[PDB]
Amino acid sequence: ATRIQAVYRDTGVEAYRDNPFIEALPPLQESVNSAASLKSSLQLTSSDLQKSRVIRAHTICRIPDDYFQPLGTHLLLSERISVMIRGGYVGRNPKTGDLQKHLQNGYERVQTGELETFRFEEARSTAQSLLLIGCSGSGKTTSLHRILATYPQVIYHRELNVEQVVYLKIDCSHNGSLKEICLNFFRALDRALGSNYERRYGLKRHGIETMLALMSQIANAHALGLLVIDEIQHLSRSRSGGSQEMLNFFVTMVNIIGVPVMLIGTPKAREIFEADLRSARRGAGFGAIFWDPIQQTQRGKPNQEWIAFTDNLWQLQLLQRKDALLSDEVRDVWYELSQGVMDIVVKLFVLAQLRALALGNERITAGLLRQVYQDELKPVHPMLEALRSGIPERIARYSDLVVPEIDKRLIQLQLDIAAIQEQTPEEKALQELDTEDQRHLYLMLKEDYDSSLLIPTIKKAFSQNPTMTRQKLLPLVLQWLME
Amino acid sequence: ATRIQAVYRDTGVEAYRDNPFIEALPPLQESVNSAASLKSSLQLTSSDLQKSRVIRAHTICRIPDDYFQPLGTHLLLSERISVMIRGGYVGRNPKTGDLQKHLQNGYERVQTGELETFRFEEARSTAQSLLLIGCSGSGKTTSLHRILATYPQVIYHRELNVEQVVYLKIDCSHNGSLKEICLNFFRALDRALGSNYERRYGLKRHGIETMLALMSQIANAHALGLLVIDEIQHLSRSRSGGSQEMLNFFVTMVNIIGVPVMLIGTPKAREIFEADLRSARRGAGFGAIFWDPIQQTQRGKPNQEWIAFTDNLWQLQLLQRKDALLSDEVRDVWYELSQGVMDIVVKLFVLAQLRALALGNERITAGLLRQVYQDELKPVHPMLEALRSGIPERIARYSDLVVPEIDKRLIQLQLDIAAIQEQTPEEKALQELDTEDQRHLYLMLKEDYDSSLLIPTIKKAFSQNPTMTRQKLLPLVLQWLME
Amino acid sequence: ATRIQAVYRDTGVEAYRDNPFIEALPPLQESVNSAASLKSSLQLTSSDLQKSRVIRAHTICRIPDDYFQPLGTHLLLSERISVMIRGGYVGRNPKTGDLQKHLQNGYERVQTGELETFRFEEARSTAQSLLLIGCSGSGKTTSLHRILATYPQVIYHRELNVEQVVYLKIDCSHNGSLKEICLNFFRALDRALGSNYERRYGLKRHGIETMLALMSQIANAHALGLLVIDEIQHLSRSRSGGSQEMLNFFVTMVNIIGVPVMLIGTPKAREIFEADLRSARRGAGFGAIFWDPIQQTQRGKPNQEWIAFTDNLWQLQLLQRKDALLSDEVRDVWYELSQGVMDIVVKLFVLAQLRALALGNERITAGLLRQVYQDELKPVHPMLEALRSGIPERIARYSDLVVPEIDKRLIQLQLDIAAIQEQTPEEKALQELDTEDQRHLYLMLKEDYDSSLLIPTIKKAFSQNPTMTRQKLLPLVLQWLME
Amino acid sequence: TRIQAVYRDTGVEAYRDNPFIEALPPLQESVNSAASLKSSLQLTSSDLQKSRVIRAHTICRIPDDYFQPLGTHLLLSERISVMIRGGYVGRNPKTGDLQKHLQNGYERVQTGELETFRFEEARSTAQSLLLIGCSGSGKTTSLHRILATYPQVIYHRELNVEQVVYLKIDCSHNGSLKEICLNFFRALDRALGSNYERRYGLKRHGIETMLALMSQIANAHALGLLVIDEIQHLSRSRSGGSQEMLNFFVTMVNIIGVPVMLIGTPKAREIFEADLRSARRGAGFGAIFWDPIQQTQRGKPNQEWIAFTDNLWQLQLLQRKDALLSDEVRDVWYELSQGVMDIVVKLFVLAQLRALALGNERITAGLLRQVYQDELKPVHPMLEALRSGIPERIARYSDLVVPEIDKRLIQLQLDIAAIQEQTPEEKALQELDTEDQRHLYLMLKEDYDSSLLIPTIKKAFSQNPTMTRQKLLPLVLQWLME
Ligand SMILES: Nc1ncnc2c1ncn2[C@@H]1O[C@H](COP(=O)(O)OP(=O)(O)O)[C@@H](O)[C@H]1O
Ligand SMILES: Nc1ncnc2c1ncn2[C@@H]1O[C@H](COP(=O)(O)OP(=O)(O)O)[C@@H](O)[C@H]1O
Ligand SMILES: Nc1ncnc2c1ncn2[C@@H]1O[C@H](COP(=O)(O)OP(=O)(O)O)[C@@H](O)[C@H]1O
Ligand SMILES: Nc1ncnc2c1ncn2[C@@H]1O[C@H](COP(=O)(O)OP(=O)(O)O)[C@@H](O)[C@H]1O
Ligand SMILES: [Mg+2]
Ligand SMILES: [Mg+2]
Ligand SMILES: [Mg+2]
Ligand SMILES: [Mg+2]
Repeated sequence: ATRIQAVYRDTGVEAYRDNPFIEALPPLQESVNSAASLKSSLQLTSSDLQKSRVIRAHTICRIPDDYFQPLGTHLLLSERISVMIRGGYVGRNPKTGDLQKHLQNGYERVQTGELETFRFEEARSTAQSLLLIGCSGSGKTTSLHRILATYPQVIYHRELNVEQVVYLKIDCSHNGSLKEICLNFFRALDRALGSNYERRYGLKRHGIETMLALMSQIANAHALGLLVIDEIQHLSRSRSGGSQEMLNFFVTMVNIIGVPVMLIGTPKAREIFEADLRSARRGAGFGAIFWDPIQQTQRGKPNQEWIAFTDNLWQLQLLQRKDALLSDEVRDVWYELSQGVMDIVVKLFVLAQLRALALGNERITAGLLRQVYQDELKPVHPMLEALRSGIPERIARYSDLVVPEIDKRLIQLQLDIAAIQEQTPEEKALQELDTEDQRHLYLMLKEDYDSSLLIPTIKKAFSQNPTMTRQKLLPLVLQWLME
Repeated sequence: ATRIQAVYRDTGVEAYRDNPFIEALPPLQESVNSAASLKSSLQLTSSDLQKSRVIRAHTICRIPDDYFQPLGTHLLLSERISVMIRGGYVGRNPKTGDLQKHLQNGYERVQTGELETFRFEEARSTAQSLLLIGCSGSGKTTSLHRILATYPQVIYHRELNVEQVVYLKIDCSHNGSLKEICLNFFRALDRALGSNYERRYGLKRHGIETMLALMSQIANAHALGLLVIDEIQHLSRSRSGGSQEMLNFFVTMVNIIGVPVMLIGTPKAREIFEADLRSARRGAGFGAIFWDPIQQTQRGKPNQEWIAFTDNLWQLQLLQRKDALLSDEVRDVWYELSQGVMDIVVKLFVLAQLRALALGNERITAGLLRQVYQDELKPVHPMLEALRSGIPERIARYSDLVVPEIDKRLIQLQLDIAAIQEQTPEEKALQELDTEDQRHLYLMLKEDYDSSLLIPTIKKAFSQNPTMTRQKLLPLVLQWLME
Repeated sequence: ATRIQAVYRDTGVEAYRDNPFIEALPPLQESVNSAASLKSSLQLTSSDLQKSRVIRAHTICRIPDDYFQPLGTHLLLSERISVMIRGGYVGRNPKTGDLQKHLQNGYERVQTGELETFRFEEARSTAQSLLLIGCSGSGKTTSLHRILATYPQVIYHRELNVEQVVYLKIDCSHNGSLKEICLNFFRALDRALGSNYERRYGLKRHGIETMLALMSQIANAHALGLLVIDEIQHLSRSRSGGSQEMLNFFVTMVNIIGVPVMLIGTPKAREIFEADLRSARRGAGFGAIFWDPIQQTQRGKPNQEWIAFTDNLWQLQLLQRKDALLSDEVRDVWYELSQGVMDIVVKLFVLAQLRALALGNERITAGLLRQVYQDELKPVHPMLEALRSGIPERIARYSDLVVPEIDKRLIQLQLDIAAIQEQTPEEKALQELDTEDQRHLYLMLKEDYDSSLLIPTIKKAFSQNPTMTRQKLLPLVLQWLME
Repeated sequence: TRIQAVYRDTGVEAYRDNPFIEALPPLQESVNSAASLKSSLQLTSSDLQKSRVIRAHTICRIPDDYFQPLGTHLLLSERISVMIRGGYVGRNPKTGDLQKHLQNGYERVQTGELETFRFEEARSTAQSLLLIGCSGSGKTTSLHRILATYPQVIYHRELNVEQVVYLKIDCSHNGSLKEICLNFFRALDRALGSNYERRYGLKRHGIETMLALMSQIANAHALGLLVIDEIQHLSRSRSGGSQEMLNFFVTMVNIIGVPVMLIGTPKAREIFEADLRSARRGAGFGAIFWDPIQQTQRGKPNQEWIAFTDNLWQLQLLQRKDALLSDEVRDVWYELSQGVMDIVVKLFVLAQLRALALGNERITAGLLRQVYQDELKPVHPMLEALRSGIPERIARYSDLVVPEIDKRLIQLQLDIAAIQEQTPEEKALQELDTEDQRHLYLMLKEDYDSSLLIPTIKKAFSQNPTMTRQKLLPLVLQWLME
């Protein structure tokens, strides 16, 4: 964001009494009511129903990028992230103007023997950590770019010159080499503040240890609040080095830097972080958070969350004919097919809608859902089979599965509907004619007479009189044409 | 591109309310079917092919330069242009204060208590920089130079003192460097405005980083709508820093200016952006639409696009003894020799027609098309056969291949056609005929009967009316000759 | 941040005619009476002698910051500021055109018969730059902040859409660098106008030359009159660079911006510009106005400015036992203890009364001046010894010291002067009298006649005739006193 | 000055198809060549009745904006025009496809048809002009205004050449020969927009490497001239002597074209007065010597001196302005100044600047003598050297210049402005002679309106000669009553 100037509020918690950093943040919110703040959806009216199908295709393909329904887990995630972001500023207070005289007076008093004991310097260290482990397509990056986004970004302080970089989010590289996770940090920080940390610290040839030590020198001047490392699966066990080297790099990174680093990954990456007790102890600073796909029934009774989700997204459909009441057969087959993962349901919506408005029909049917499932979900069937089987031993084997290049498929469907339109009514007059002899006659007789009687008279002459040659058609055609 | 005084009206959507520069744009409601209104096609007359081979040659020569068939994909591109020009400027409203003022006011509201939770979402609306990628010769330049032509370049405002440059078309010159793109951006802006800036800006003391800021100042000053950086394929990657640094230049350029920008390139130039767009990030920007050649069959059915295009080009040829219909074998050879790209299609059709006129046999078939392809279209053979091969790696190898100086070859062959002096029977038919009016009688009554028994009987029996209509003269020829 | 609408007033000078930036400025014709309109002083009443000691001390505390004496140097500085500001605008006339069009037209004419001769010079007016050099404490800042406050800061034109920023001021800080001045430019511009230039064009990654170009074009987008840089001494000689690099940067800054730029410097800062000041060329500019301390000995006669200043300041005293007429010795001694630096003139005068209010008798004597000099003038002892020595090198090298933290000393003196329990005969004589006005007769008559029987006589007279003023009573009060 | 090129033909046969010469201002005859240099101040009649500070400010700008072209500026303008327009004929881009012509000549010369041919490669040397004259005679203000008729830069559309018509270089107060090659780049990247200083003028390069780098740049841009000014300011011990400073301006024959110009004092011509080498190359196009104006060249006084004196007289800003110049004042100028340009205008400016301070408001010969003896003290020996007429003394004292007279003008302006404070009511204090009167007034001013304090105290001291301070007060109050 931009340099939002600080406006101070007094948090009721005693431990945050004097910090400008904690008091410049948005106020504490109730965790029960904080879930409703994330909700967002598109706006629909009755006027847009009767519109060209290209604009409708655009406004229904924008659904997955602008629809977000808060779930049960969002409240816990928001609470944990708030505690992490506001609990790492206690030992990093800036206002210590009266420290020298206090410490010197205590030193004199304990030196003369008047005082029994005194504590000169204590500042607290070690950085908390948390991991958010879940399967791909479960909304770990859609729901964490909103909970983390209700906060501001870089905040300037008028009295000091420190700018409080509230958060920073980096993604791991495909090759996963550790020299690029320590190098994406500089670019992600440059794109926020607007500096040249890359040229000064990255292009220069420093070792991994030196480049890791320089990170804590620019993560201390600008009071970083959080550092989230995403797509840890790509870095996990790629061409980066040994597993011991990876684990020790993460341990040393958590130790050196003073900010609450968070890790996100697929359950395949759980095994490396449970390698030794040191890494498990450091990573599980606030326990662990695991994300489970939605079940159709909570405990025997049907899931209220499932009904609410596939009603609040059901009512977002844009079709000529749409029934408000959703049948239970569609719901049952939908839980059978999509298995509850959040990424596949919205893709099923958009794909089925595009195919329906391209094939002419204006209703979505369970048969259409099955057809789309067999048509354009081929790469994800191993993952969905693992989910539906209920055997978790090899779920992590296929948990990395993503639909490849689905966006280009969406663009191809949009191109197909745009190029197919609804019909070609201007060429229906030519479509009435079925013989090439009649086509020839119309072609030569196009300029002679108006097109109003070119089709009907020729068609009647060719139909009422069954067979003849091409040459003898024209005199009878003109004889009919005069009257 | 002249000076039009701004006139205001009401928009279809309230989201663009009261913005002066958006309102001054041409209205959106009247363009119900812009594809039909953009269909430019030269129409031949009944008797323009009158003993004048020069006129026919000029008419055929004008076809590659003055033929435009709008497909259904151009409707999608027009919709994207409209969305990008009308939805990416809502932030820069001169009536309101600024985005920063709104963000700070919302922060004050949420800190005080009036507003519950402000969403610091870095409000930028769409602001997506489309990446238009297609094979060379597909018609991208000729499509964006005509769809972006119903918009006046400079709409004027009298209330303020700002000139609105609605669109600016930048063409990257051959063997270009990374500085001359900014230089000719300035040149095009001066040409479209009339105020020089290169004298005080285009000085070699400044570096490329300074030119970017000087560009950003002018861009924010005039509130320009779109920027199109065309022909990235023609630049030189040797003089510049390289592919890795030009990507940095591009991302800095799109990020700093803040206006929507579109890039036009070849699949070979995709290699520059492969490192960025292939990364899984919906927030990374650089959205793309792929220009694919139209195919004969998709899912086993013949596409009507090829049929319509071939028919439309078929009715616009001038040949004395042409065949009215296009054979299935002829279309099969067309697809086997062109494979979908359109630039080779029009040049091949024109060259085949003129060669058939020149060599004395006028009927385009597999043999004549094969001869003209083996005689003139040999330099373009590699890529045409490569697209039939269909290997994606092979296409980008020779994607840049364009036939050299084909306009010079066109003028040379036009000069060469004048070398013929032999007389064809239609010359005798049109020379032994006296008057201007009766000339089309031979043209439209040649198929049924031969001229030797045609002309005497009809010239004797035309004496029913001294001023007979050429339109009304059909029946006598057929009815009085079979007797 | 003043926001005044412009109104156009005609100017009598021929060269100034028809220019809409110079007519909105305050009229030149009023300069005759505006030359000496800056006089200001505190007002003292005879009733302020009988008021309480602490509030008298508070009144004396405000002597330095509300007393101003116009000298001969302020006249010259005001004339030069007026000329520079109003003559740097003649070139930039937005109603007829710029320089380049005129030069091109003149060259076109001289290439033909018309306009036999032309002068290819520039109406640059030397781009006036003033290097105001003087010893610290001479009173430069608090005169440039009083002769530049008469002009409205932001004159806004409504026919056009530009804000005529008549003057903009840049200040310096401790241990400054070259880039800090450039950022302070945008800081001051945002403080004045209220725009947001700093956040979107004051990024940390920009170099000096890019920042210089950005400054040059932004200061021309808004009509700017003057760029004043104050306290160039505080720039650091180590972190920014050597003497040559600062000189080169300042020369580049003056040359590229275009508007007149004024510089405020100390004799040590003159060492930076020794090279260009020695170059006897006035085309570039860098004319120097030399501040000097107030020198009594002028052409073998005390400077009438010194006598006027010292008498005006001496009438501003509040003492119960004050001496009426200044003696030659008492003024002379604090002349050699003042050295003409006027900063340590008003400081000594305001400290003398505050110390004498507690040291004993209430009279400004030479001894208390001497003890103040030996006690609280320690930092500027070598300042003044260099000044009395008269060696140019010693006075040049020994400058910049400013007697830090006078405020704490003054307030401590007020707290200490509060706690005096003893009442002098002057103060205890008050309680015997009753009305506050009637002590005026006592003050007029205490020194010349014995007061012990005088004050009963005052009671007698006022009690005998209550309802008459002091002036009516005075002759009869005297005749009762003596006769 | 990036002026685009417009070509006009010229009457000379040698400038037929030359872009560089035809893109220049047209040839101007001898008559109107001097009228374009003239400049004078306006000084309308409304300026006479003004404030003294603004009038002194206007007076302190007469030398800056007053130029009277004499009879010796026309010759210099003509020679500069010939020098600029004659050094381009060998550098013109008017060359067709010479390869075919040269090959044809080569094939024809060896078969006996043509006896001889000419395969030309290089032509012409650098013309040098040695303009030397006494310091203070005006060799720079009479050169800037002559060069100000030509545009500095010209841009050609068909080609890609920026014809930098001239370039002026200044020498430092104590500089070697290595500080003349840095000034070239530092002035060329200012005349144009470039960065030659940080690219070519490094520290590693020697004198010869930079002197050879200058030629490539002076031929990339068709540099029409190069003026080196104040050779006198070079130090003869930091450079090498009079044989490494004489050889350095002779080795500037290797610079292609660019007809250089050298300006110096008759004591800096001792560098070139060691041989004919720079008496031939340096005097390759003449050697013009400035001569101060002589009052009587013939029996009749010359027109130059009287015209200059009159046209300087008409710019007086004085309330009591003398209508006509008198003969005695003119003779005083000629005796005191001896014809030096920098001294006549300086005497006039300082005289009418002191007239304001002393309040006389008239220019007198005694005032001229006073200001000459007061201010122009260091440049006396030059004046007696000129008066005696011995060339040795004149050459010995030809670097004498007034040191830092701008500062002296600043204190003069300050002194004029310091007088301006005059207040009528303080004439009471002037009337307030007796200290007892001051004591009485300071006490009694607040009691009664200050209007009648003056007459009351004046009457009190007039009627009674002496009395104690105490008894004066009842009588003063009695007078205030009546
Ligand atoms: N609660 C939700 N409601 C609606 N859509 C969701 C929800 N959670 C996730 N999605 C959708 O899932 C899609 C992909 O999420 P993604 O970023 O791939 O998560 P992850 O990276 O953890 O797999 C997003 O486009 C988003 O629209
Ligand atoms: N809609 C269209 N109808 C017919 N021909 C077209 C159409 N669009 C493009 N073309 C053909 O494409 C050719 C120009 O292609 P061009 O725009 O240069 O491709 P690129 O932008 O890849 O270089 C023209 O000769 C034209 O005949
Ligand atoms: N002409 C003046 N009239 C009245 N006070 C002055 C004058 N010049 C200086 N002063 C006093 O000197 C004090 C310090 O001046 P300062 O701003 O430090 O000057 P500088 O910045 O040139 O050192 C101010 O408090 C001011 O009251
Ligand atoms: N022909 C002239 N007419 C009027 N003033 C002149 C003339 N020549 C010189 N001056 C005055 O002499 C002053 C200094 O001359 P300058 O050329 O600097 O001396 P030098 O030739 O020694 O460098 C200039 O300010 C100018 O006003
Ligand atoms: Mg993810
Ligand atoms: Mg193109
Ligand atoms: Mg100051
Ligand atoms: Mg000189």
